[PDB]
Amino acid sequence: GPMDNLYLAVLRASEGKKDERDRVQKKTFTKWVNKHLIKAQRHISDLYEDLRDGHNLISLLEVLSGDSLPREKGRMRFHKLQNVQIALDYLRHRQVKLVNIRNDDIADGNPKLTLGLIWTIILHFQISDIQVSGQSEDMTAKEKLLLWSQRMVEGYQGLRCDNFTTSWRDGRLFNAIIHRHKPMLIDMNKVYRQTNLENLDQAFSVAERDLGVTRLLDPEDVDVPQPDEKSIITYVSSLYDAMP
Amino acid sequence: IAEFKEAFSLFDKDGDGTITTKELGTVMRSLGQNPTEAELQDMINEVDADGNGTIDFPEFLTMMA
Ligand SMILES: [Ca+2]
Ligand SMILES: [Ca+2]
Ligand SMILES: [Cl-]
Ligand SMILES: [Mg+2]
Repeated sequence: GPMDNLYLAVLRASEGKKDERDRVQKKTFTKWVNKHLIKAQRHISDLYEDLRDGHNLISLLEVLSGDSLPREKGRMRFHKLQNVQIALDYLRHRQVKLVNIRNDDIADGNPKLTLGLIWTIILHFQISDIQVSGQSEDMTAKEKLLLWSQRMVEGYQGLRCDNFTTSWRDGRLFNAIIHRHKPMLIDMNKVYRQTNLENLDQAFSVAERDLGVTRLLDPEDVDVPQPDEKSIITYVSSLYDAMP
Repeated sequence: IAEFKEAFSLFDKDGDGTITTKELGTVMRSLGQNPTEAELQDMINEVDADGNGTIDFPEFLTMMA
């Protein structure tokens, strides 16, 4: 009879790809959350453990919004579920879509839905803000950020911004955007002659040191055939935020 | 669905909408496995509904359902 061996090979390859995506997003989102939690004297070590009881999520939302949220002080699983729900309800009231993200999943440390929760928070508070000169009417925020990126790198020889994945892998785009903003910070001759990892490392270093932009991304995770789109968008948005 | 299409594209190296034994073996070797030619053909045959020797996306979908 049938033995499912192709199915198992597809499962192995597919799970490998999804696990790698989760791993890279986990790093990005942990660093992003910590950029804000530090303002509340809090810090995440493990994104799949340290949001389970709801307290860091509530604090994250308080920092991002400037609002005061309710908070359960009880220590049992009942209270953790309630506590997480406080954060979800805050977001739902603000029309934030949280498809399939339940208080149980966050309290259980579910990787996909915990990552998904931070992504919707990043989208709502940071990425959704953008407006760009030249933007069309029903352009999404993502589309506006892509347009902004495209405008910033016009005039640079051989650079293309077609997407938020492969276009960014070799680090040239990140350097060109910083150079457009403050040309004294970037030697484009070096950029054109350097390896992908050198370019990525340098762009991230300059943006942190000189523009105050948190290094969210590790060069080794970006210099790959298919960079993580959510991770790229989060960081590019952060570059935009630092460039008035 | 998009998830299944991403998974299919992991195997469909030349993007011709079909997976061959060579494409299958390529992925499996990239994941540390070392299947034989006969093993590869057996794997494809099992879900090769129309018998043409390769797996297209509809056959892939049937398998993964
Ligand atoms: Ca093919
Ligand atoms: Ca077939
Ligand atoms: Cl729910
Ligand atoms: Mg529940």
